Amino acid sequence: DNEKMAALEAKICHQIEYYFGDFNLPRDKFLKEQIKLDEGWVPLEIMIKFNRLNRLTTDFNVIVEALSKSKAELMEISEDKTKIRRSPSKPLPEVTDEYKNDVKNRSVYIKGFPTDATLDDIKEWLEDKGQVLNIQMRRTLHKAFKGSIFVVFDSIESAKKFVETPGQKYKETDLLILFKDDYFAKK
RNA sequence: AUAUUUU
Repeated sequence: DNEKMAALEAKICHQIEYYFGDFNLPRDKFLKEQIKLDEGWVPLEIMIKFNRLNRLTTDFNVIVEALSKSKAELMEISEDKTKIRRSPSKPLPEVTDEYKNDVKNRSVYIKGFPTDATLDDIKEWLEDKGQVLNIQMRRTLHKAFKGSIFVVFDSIESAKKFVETPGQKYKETDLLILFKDDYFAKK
């Protein structure tokens, strides 16, 4: 049972580390604004408004507990424990031609998921194919899931491996997997 | 409707 508490805390850490991570932060208008207010610090009162974290827990003490154990050590907790921020010692990487070129080469296109599949279904299916840093579910202008996604792996090596494996299926349904740039070339 | 939500 104590195991479940560890699991919840590992998920809380992962979710918050995603919001403040290299992939999401540079594209997060709302969050980039909060960060400019009090030297990076964002009150837990605000953090609780984040749906995904909300679903995990809205309790400040749990969140702080979870973060204080994080292995990533990306986040910093204030003394009064009412706010958190990305460590000033882990600044965002400079987005150079090279950085972007590397990102594109680590991005994959996958088609074949059912329209009702959720980010959680997809995340679970992916925890066995390499370290994923971002999952983008492709939706219509009105937010309807198209069944296709873009995935960004931790490195071009893990992405290459994944794209190389031919017999992949989701809940025993065939899947079309290509490198993201290759997908655009065809389309 | 910045009432932005993997905010």
